[PDB]
Amino acid sequence: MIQSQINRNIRLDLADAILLSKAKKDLSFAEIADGTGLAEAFVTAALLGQQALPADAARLVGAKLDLDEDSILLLQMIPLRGCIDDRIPTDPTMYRFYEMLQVYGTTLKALVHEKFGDGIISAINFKLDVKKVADPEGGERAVITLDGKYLPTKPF
Amino acid sequence: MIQSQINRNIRLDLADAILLSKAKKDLSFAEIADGTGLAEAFVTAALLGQQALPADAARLVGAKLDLDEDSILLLQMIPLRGCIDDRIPTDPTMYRFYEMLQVYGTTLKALVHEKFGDGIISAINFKLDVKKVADPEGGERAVITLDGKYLPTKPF
Amino acid sequence: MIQSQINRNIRLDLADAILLSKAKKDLSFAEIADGTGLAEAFVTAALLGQQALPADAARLVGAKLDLDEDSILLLQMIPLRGCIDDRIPTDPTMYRFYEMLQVYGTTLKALVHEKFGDGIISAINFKLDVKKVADPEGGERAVITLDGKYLPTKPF
Amino acid sequence: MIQSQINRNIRLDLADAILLSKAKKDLSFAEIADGTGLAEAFVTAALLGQQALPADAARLVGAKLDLDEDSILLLQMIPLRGCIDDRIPTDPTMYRFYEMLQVYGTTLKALVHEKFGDGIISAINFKLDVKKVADPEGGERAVITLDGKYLPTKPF
Amino acid sequence: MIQSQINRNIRLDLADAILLSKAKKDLSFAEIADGTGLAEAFVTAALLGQQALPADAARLVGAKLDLDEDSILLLQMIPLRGCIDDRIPTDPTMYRFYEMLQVYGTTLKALVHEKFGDGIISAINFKLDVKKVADPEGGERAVITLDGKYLPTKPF
Amino acid sequence: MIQSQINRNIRLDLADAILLSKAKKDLSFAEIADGTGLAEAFVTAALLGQQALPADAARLVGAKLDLDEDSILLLQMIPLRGCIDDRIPTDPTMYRFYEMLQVYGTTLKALVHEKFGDGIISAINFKLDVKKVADPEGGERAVITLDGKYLPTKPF
Amino acid sequence: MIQSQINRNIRLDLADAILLSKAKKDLSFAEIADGTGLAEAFVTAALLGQQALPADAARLVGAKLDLDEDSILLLQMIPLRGCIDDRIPTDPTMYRFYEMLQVYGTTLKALVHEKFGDGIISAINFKLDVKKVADPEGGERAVITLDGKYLPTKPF
Amino acid sequence: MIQSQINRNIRLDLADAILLSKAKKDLSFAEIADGTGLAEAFVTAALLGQQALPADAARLVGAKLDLDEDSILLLQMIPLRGCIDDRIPTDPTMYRFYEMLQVYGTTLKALVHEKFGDGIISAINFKLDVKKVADPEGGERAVITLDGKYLPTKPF
Amino acid sequence: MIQSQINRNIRLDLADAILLSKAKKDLSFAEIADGTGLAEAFVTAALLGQQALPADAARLVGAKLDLDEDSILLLQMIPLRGCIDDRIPTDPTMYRFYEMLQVYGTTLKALVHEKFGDGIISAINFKLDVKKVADPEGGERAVITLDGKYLPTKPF
Amino acid sequence: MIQSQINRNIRLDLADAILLSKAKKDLSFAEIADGTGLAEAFVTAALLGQQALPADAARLVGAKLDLDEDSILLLQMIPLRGCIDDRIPTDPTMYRFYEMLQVYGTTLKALVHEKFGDGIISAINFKLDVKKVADPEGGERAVITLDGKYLPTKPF
Repeated sequence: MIQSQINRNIRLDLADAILLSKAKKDLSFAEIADGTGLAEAFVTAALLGQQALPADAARLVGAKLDLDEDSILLLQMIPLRGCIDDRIPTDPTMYRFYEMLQVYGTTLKALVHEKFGDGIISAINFKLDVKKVADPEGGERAVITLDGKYLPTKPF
Repeated sequence: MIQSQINRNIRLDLADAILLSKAKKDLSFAEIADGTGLAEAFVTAALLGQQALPADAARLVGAKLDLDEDSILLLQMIPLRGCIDDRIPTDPTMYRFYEMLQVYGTTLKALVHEKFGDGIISAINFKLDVKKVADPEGGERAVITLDGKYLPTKPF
Repeated sequence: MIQSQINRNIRLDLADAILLSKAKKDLSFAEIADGTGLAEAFVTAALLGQQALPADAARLVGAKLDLDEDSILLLQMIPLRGCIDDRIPTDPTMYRFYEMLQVYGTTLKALVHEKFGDGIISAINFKLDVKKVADPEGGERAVITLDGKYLPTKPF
Repeated sequence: MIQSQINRNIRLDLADAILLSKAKKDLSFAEIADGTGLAEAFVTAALLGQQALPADAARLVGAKLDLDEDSILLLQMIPLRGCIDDRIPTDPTMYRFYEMLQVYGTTLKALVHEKFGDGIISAINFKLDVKKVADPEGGERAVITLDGKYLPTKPF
Repeated sequence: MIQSQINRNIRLDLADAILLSKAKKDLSFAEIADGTGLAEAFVTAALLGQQALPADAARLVGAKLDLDEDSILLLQMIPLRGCIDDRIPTDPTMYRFYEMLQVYGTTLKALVHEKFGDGIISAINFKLDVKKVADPEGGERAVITLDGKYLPTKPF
Repeated sequence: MIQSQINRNIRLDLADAILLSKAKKDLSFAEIADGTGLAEAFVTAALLGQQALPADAARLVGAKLDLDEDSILLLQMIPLRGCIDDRIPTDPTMYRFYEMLQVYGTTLKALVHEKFGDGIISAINFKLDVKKVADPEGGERAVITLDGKYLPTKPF
Repeated sequence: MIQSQINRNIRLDLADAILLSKAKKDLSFAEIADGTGLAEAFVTAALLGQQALPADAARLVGAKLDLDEDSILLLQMIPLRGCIDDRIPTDPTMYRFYEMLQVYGTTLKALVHEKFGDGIISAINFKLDVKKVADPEGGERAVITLDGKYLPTKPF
Repeated sequence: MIQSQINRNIRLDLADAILLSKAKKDLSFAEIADGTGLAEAFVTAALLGQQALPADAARLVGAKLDLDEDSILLLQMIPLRGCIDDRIPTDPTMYRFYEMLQVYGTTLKALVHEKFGDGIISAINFKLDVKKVADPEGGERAVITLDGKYLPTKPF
Repeated sequence: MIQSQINRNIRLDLADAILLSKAKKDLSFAEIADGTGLAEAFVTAALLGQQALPADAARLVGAKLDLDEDSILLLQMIPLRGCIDDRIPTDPTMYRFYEMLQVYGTTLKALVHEKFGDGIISAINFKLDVKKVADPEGGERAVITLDGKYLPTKPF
Repeated sequence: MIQSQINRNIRLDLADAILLSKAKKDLSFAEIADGTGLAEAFVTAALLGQQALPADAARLVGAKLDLDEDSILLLQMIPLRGCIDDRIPTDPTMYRFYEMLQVYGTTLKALVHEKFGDGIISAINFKLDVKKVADPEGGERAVITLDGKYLPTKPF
C-alpha cells in the first residue's frame, strides 16, 4: 500500500457511516473482525480511521457492512491518524485513559528509563488488547495491555 | 489522611529534590520501594507528586533519601494531581503514551462498550505495572498493564 | 446496548432537529419524559446527546417528536459525550456552573478528602436533579443536587 | 470591606502556608470553621483564596492556625477569584465536577429555562454544601447542593 | 417561553439572513425596533441571536424583514448566547470594548468593591444603551451606558 | 514623559505592594485620588499598572501610600498595559464585563455603525466612570459610562 | 452606509468567488482598482472582506469581475474584519509580517512613546501602501509604508 | 559572534534593568544610540533583547547606562527572539500593529504576489524606521517604513 | 503567476480529490511527477496545496489524474500555505518531524549561529528531498535533506 | 544510566549557566565536543538539556566550562525533553524549521508511505547533522540531514 490520506475527516466521515450500518445490522466489532485473521483492536481501529486494512480484510468487512467500492478502497488507504477531536477527550470513557497519563505519565517515563534505559517504548512496534476479567470483590475489570518495543537513545 | 494540597508546584518541587538525592545515592525506584509493601508504580508516583504515601512508607523512603521532616510530611499529603506541564507532553517517552490515545482512544471506547456496556473503565479503582520482556525477534519490550474496574452507566 | 458513537456531531445534529420538533409541537422536557419511567434529567440529557435511551423509551419519545427510524436508533447508541462547544461555555446560564467550579473547585476537593479520604466523587455512579423552591426573601431559587458515590484511592 | 486584590497568587501563596500549618497541627476544615458562625464551605473557600473573612472570623482562624498579622489582614481582603490553575482541572477529584458540566451542562440550561424561564441561576446569591451520606447499596456518597437564586432575563 | 437552543449556529445563520434582508430593504435597527416597545439594543441583540423576542415583537419585526414562519419562531427561542467567534474579537470595532477590559478591568473590580462591597455588577439584571453626542472639541462621541444591579457576596 | 515599560510584571508587582499599604492604612481609592485633580478611574488604573501618573500626582499618592522613590518613579512610566492574567478573566466581578461583550458585542458594533458609520469608538480618546445609584425596585445599581470618540474608517 | 456584517465567512466566501473570477479573467488588483479613485490597498482589502466599498466603486469592480447584484451589495456592507484564520498566520508570506512584530513590537512601542508620548499610532486613521523598488545589491525590495495618526493618552 | 541564547528571559530581564537605568538617567533611545553608527531602531531592539550589538556599540551603550561586564557581554549575544509575552499583544500601542495584520494581512500577501511573484518579503534582509510627520489636518502622524528584500519561491 | 489564494480549504479540498483519483488509478507521486522536469517533493507539495505548479506541469499532472479545468487552474494559483490542521500534527508520521524540532530545535539554532552567524537558514530559498537507503544494521532508513540559503542578520 | 528528570526547567536553567560560561570563555560548541568522540549535534543537545552525556564526556565538558559537581551529574541525567518554550517557536531561526513542516509536512508523510509503507521515520533511531556549503550563485547554504530508521506499521 503506497496510497495515503492527509485529511482525517474523509475516513472519520466513513467511520460514522460504518457505525450506523453496524448498528442497523446489530453487529459487534468481534464478529466484524471474525474471519479476517486480524485482532479486534486492529480491525476496529481501521474502521474508526486509525489503521489501514489489507485488501482481503477490507473486502470482507465491506461485504459485512454493505459498503460501496469507494469505501472499501478508502479503508485500505494509510490514514491521517488522530482520533481525538481537540487534543483532550471530552468523552468520560476516553478521558479516563488521558487521566491515567496525567497521574502516571512521569512514573511511566521513570520506570522505562530504569528498566530499559534512555529511549522510548514504541507506539509503532506496538499492539494492545482489551480483556474482561471478573473482580474478586464483585463486578468486572478491564485489563488493557500495551505492548511496545523498547527503542534506545544512544550517543552518536 | 484528611490533609490535601491545592498547588501542584509544592510536591513537584519536592520531586525535583528527591530526584537529585536519588541520583547522588545511585538509587533505583525499585530499591526505594523495597520494604514498603507497596508496588513500585505506586511508590514512584508518590515521589513524583501523584499519590500519597502512608506514614510508614513515607518514613522509610525518607530515610533512604535523607529527606527532612517537612518533606516526609508532604509525601503523606493528598496531592493536586497532574504531572504534565501543559496538557500534552513534550518528552518523547511520555508522548508515546499520548499517541496511543490519539490512535486507539476511540477503539478503547468502542471495545469497552462492547465488552462491558455503557460507562467507564475507572482510573481510580485502578492499578498499573510495567514489565520488561524479551522480544522473540531480538531486543526488549515493555508490557504495560492497565487494570481498571468497570463502572456502568445506567438510567435513573 | 453494545453500539457506540465516536463523533459527537451526529447526535448533536439530531438534538437540534429534536429541539425544532419540540418547539413546533409546544412540548416540554417534562412531558416528553412522561411515560418513560426515567427522570427528566436523564431523558433530557439523552435527547441532547449525552445519554443513551433504552429501546422502549427511545420509541416512545420518537413517536412524540415524530422522529424517523434512524433517529430513534441513534438515540439508543452510547454517545461520544461532551456538550460544551469549546471547553468553557459562552452561554451565561451554562457559564454560572463553570464559575462555581472556579470559586469552589478546591473547596470541593478539600472537603471531599476531609470527609471521605483520597479518591473522587464519581461522575458515573452519579445522578443530578433540579428543583424549584420559593425564596423566603422573594422570588425563586434552584436547588441543584449532585449525588455521587465516593470511590477511594488506595495504595497497591 | 472596601479593600480588594488583583493578583490571585498572593492569596494562593497564603493558602499553601495555611495548608502547611493545618497539616502540622492535625486540624480539619470543620474544626477550623467551628466557632466562626460560618459554613465550612465558606470558611474553607476563604482559606483557599476564594472568599473574604469578616474580621472576627479572620482573627479566630488566625489564632487557630498561628498566622501572622499580615496573613490575618489578607484573609479579609476581597479576592481575585479563580482557583483552577489553567481553566480545566488536572486533578481527578476536581475534574469530575468539570465532567458533570460536560455531560449535563446543556441539560441544566434546558431545565432551568423550562422551570424558571430565560435567565440564570446565580453563582453569587448562592450557597454550596457538601454532605456525606450512606450509600444504601454499600459505601458512602457525597450529596453536593448548589442553591442559587433565579435571576430572570426580560426585555427592556 | 420554555424552549431553548444549544447550538448557536442556528440563530447566527438566521442573523446573517436577517442582515441581508435588512440591507436589501435599506432598514435601520432603530426602524426595525420602532413599534415594539422594546429598546433598540434589546431588539438588535435578539436579531443577532443573543436575546429572545416576545411573540408580538417577533411577528412585527418578522413582517418588516419578510421572514418565514420558522424564522419568526426561532427569534422567540431562548438562545445559546455568545456572539464572539473565538473568545477574543478580531473586528476592530468590537475589539475596542475588549481593550477597555484589558485596561480598566481591574479598576472596575476595585471601584465596584469600594462603592458596593464584595459581589458583582450583574450582566443579567442589566440594561445597555448607546448614545451619540457632539464632541465639544469637534467630531462625535459615543456614550455607552452599562447599567447593572449590584448583587452582594455575603458570608453564609 | 518618554520612558516606557515592556514587562507588565514590574508595575503589577508594584500594584500588589500598593494594595497592601493601602489596606494597612485603611485608604480608599477615592481618597487616594483626592487632591490630585484627576478622576478616580484614571488614578486607580495608574496604581494598578494601566496608566501613567504625571509627576505631581505621583508624588502626592506616593506620600499617601508611603512609597519609596523608585516606586514613585515607576508610577510615572508609560506602562505595558493589559490587566487580565490570561485573556479571559476568572474573577466573577471582572468576568461580568466580559460577558456583556459576549452578549452585546455584535449589537455594539451594529449600533455604532448605524449611528456613526464605519470606524470605531476609541479606547484611547476615552473616559469611563462608575456611579452608584438606587435601584428603583430595591437595592443598588452601578451605572458605568464608556465615553469614547468616534473615529471614522474612510476610503483612501 | 449603516449596514454591517457580524460573521466574516459571508464576505470571505465572496472573496473566494472574486478570486476565482479574477483568475479566470487574468485580472490584477491594480487593474481592478484602476478607475475607482481609490488606493489599490483599500480596494484589494475590500475585495478580501476587510473594507467596505462606496456604491460607485462596488458597481465598477462588479462590472469588471462580472459579479451578481447580491455580491455588489455585499461589497458595500461594513465588514466583520479579521483576515487571519486562527490568530497567527500559517502562510509564509503573511507570517513574515507577524514576525516583524515579534522582533520589533516593543521597539515600535518604545519609539512611539519617545517621539510622540503616551498613546497609540492609529490603525483606523491609517493608510497602507506597498511599493516595489530595486535592491541596489541585485533583485527587488518591498517598501511597505504604515501611515497612522498619533492619538494621545492623557489623564482625565 | 558565534554565541547565542536559548531562553529569552535572560535578555528580557536585562532589558528591564536597562529601562530602569535609562529612566533614572533621563535618557532617550536616540541619545543611547548616538555615537554607535547604528540606526535607533536596531540599537533599541538590541537593548530590548531582539538584536545583537557589536562589541564597540555594546561597550558604548553599557558605559552610558552603567552596566556591569556580564550585561555588556549579554548584549553581544545572539538572542532568542520574540518580544510578545503570549503571541497576541495586550498593550494597545503594540496591538494596533497586530490589528493592521488582521485587516491587511491578506492584502499584503495579494499585492506581494502581484508585484513580485510567489515567495516572501524578508523579515531578515530587512530594516524598519519610525518617522514623525505633521498631519495637514492638525496633529501628528507616524510613518513606519518596512523595507524587506523579495525572496522568490521557485520550482525545483 | 500573479493570482493567489487566501483560504486554504479550496486547495486542500482539491488535494483530497486528487488523492482519491490517484488511489483509483494506482499511481505514485513519483509517476505523477515523471516528465514534469520538477522534483517529486515539489510536485507532491503542489498537489497537496503547498506550492504552485507551472502551467505545463499542471496540465501534465491534470491529464494523468483526469482533473477538470477549474482544478488545473487551481493548481497554478499561489497557495495559502499551511498543511497542519491545528498547529501540531496528530498523525504519528508527521509528528516525528515536529518532535525532531522539540529535541533539536535549539541545537539547530546554536549550530547555525556558530557555523554561519546571526540570521536564519531560509525556508524559501530552500529544497528538500527524501531518499530511501539501506540501514547498515538491517532494515531501511530515510535520509531527508533540508537545503537552505543562509541569510545573515547584520546591523543597520 | 537509570536516573531521569521530570521537570525540564532544572536542565534548562543549567543550560543558561553553561551558555554564560561558554561566552565568557569564548568557546565554540565544536571546541567543547572535541575530545569526547561524540558528534557536535549530540553534545550541544546535551548541554541544552535534550540529551544525556556519558560520564566521561560529562566530566570532560564540565572541566572545560568550570561546572560544579551537581551540574556534571545533572548533565548525565536522562532529560525531560522539549526545547520549545510554548509549542511554536518565536525565534526566527527556529521558526523556519517549523515552517518547513507547515509547508512540507504532508509531503513528507506522502513520500514516506510511498517509499517505505505504513509506519514512521523514527525520531529515536535517528541522527542529525548540519553542514555548511558554498552556494554557486554566491553566499552559503546549510545542508541539514535528518537520518531516521523506517519502522513499519503492520497488522496484528
